[PDB]
Amino acid sequence: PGSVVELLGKSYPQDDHSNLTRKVLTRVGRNLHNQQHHPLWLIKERVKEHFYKQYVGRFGTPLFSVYDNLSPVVTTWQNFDSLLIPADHPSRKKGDNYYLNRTHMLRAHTSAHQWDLLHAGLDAFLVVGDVYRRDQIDSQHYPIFHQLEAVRLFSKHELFAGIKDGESLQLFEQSSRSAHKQETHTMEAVKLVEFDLKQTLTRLMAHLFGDELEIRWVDCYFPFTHPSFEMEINFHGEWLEVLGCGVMEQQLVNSAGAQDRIGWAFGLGLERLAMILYDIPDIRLFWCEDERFLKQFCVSNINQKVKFQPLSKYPAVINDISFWLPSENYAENDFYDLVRTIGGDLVEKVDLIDKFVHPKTHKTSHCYRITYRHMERTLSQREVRHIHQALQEAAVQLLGVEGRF
Ligand SMILES: N[C@@H](Cc1cccc(O)c1)C(=O)O
Repeated sequence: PGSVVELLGKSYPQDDHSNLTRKVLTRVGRNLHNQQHHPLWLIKERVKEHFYKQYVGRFGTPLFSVYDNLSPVVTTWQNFDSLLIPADHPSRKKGDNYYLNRTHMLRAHTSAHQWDLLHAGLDAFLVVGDVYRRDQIDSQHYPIFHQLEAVRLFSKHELFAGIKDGESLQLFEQSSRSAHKQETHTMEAVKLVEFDLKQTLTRLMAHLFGDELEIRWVDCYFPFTHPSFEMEINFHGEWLEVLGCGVMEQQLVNSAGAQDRIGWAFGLGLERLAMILYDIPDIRLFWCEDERFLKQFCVSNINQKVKFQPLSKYPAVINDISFWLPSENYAENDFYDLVRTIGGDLVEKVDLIDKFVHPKTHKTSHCYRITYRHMERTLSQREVRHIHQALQEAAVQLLGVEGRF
């Protein structure tokens, strides 16, 4: 680690929270979602088209202003507080986030920009960006991914525009929160906003995958919406969630300066959708510069349905690695970072196969299985060996583990 961190021309005093690895710094600024012909970019464009064309189609729909080049550096106030996330909420753990320090971090979700954009008076906007999270390692997790956010506000008169005695209906009231609504909302209002959310997302999803796909709404919870849903798509026989969404917490919308609006919001994972839409097997492919992959996304128009042709799958080399955790100083995600650093994209997955306490010493023992498998070629036993030992050493030097091997 170190003393100061310097990012995009700015300086961050380091502290008890800071945990940014250099490997990750190097991805910042890369902006794949603004990269012409990259699948993430393509999805972004297609989503953008849907809203503009949905903005011409009907007098209802507003203009969504699009922000796809905001800096991923934000304050914990933006990323958490402004979205009502309690101080003790697990999503804040040092072990799950990349903190430049106590006050700044790499945003963990594009929702970190809602308050700012809404405070700026906006009513409908999209945000698209690289987000950052310390998580596990497998073909479906990567420390960096991309999200597309959408917020849409409604005025009273707009929401109830199409009815008889309309203006006698309201957005607000003071009842109690239930499973179906916030305390300061009318069920009349919540029902129409929720309908609008689902319909938009459904039309959109249907734009992207045609009238073929199986979706389902799932009731869930987020501190910044209520009610909230995850939308799942069935793919390869499994219900995968591809987005979060719901009716915006009114205190959020009020603290931004629009106490007269009711809104929905959603956040969708670009990679997660891309992998389903194009049958892309491993998240790592988004970052490889192999033409066998990238070329397949060069199309004349963003609607020219691409036919993703899987690359060959190469053989893996598997190596276990065990060791003793420092005396109460350790995070599983610490190790996964070290594996990202040393093994880079050579690593396909890391499983924590074994854990146990030694009676005599009270020390704890972790054993992990590392699957080395390169997306573009056969890995030689020799190269894996070297990498694996380097990992072994590094583990000891940096993580203060005792090489049990
Ligand atoms: N920010 C959440 C997804 C989400 C949920 C609800 C509303 C949003 O606008 C976005 C996440 O990253 O998981």
